[PDB]
Amino acid sequence: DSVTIFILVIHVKPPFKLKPHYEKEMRRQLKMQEDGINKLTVFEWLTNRKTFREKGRTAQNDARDAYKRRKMFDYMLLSAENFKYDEITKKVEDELSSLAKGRAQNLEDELLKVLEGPPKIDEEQQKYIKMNVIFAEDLEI
Amino acid sequence: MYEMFLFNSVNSKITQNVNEEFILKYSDYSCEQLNSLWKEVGLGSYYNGLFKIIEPNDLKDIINQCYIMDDDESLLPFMCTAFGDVFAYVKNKRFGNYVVFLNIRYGTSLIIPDNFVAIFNKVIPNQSFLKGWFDLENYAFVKEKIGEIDFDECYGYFPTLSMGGNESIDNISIVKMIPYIDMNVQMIDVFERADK
Repeated sequence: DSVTIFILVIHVKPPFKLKPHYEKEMRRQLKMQEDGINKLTVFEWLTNRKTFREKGRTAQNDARDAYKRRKMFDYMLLSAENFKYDEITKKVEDELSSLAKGRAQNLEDELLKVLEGPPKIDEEQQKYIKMNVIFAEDLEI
Repeated sequence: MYEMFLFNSVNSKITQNVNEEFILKYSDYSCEQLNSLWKEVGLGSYYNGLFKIIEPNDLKDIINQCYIMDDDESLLPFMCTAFGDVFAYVKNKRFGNYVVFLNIRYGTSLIIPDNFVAIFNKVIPNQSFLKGWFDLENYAFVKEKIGEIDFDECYGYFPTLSMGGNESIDNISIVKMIPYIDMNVQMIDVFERADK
């Protein structure tokens, strides 16, 4: 044999809750998730959570988008020949510029706390630990 | 009002022509543009299964715990994509009513003016927008590889993107929609605004 092995036992906080055929489907689908995660390396999973979090960037922003998207609808209902998303967004954008932490994030934290929890675990090492999460059996009713 | 919506849909599958007691079930949470839509368009699959006009109460309890905006009074899910994403009609007297597109894959929210005519007649039959707003460009591709879904199924990622999944077609599996969306809404706390 002659090998060193890193073996991780994290639960999802809070547990998934539930409110006939439905409870079957959700235990069933949570296990599928639970298994799919444990096939991933710590490194893989964290590269995927970083990839997920870089999606999405306020009353004033929503006010901005309100004005822009309301204008496009105007242009669009008016004409009968369709617009292209890339063109029309930049159009209205320069018109306006002429008057201008739940379960999955807890999992990422619970985990990150382990990886630093002494002994600290390094990025290369992460390519060699398997995820070890259990949550599907914790389905609260 | 939705002729131009219904026509560009090839392969439609109405599963339940809409009542009036159905429409009155949601009078407290609906609006006339959406009530007339339920009148012109029944619950079913549209645009090759991509779009599903759903029973709002199937999802309405799942997503009314979703913080979108201050002073939201009600979220009325009325449509779903073939990936589990949710369209809701949101009543808000401070901001004005509006539609939220919740991307269940990326955990994001898109605020859309509550112009159902514009939404259904000129945004949906526009591939630029299916890609630009809803990220549904690869629907054809996904179906070629995974197979076609029924009305109550969708393409789930296992594990989801929010739980560290890859986003390859290797991880997509046809599964029951409603429990999928439920699962995903329980994973992500806030659906942050979509960089758009």
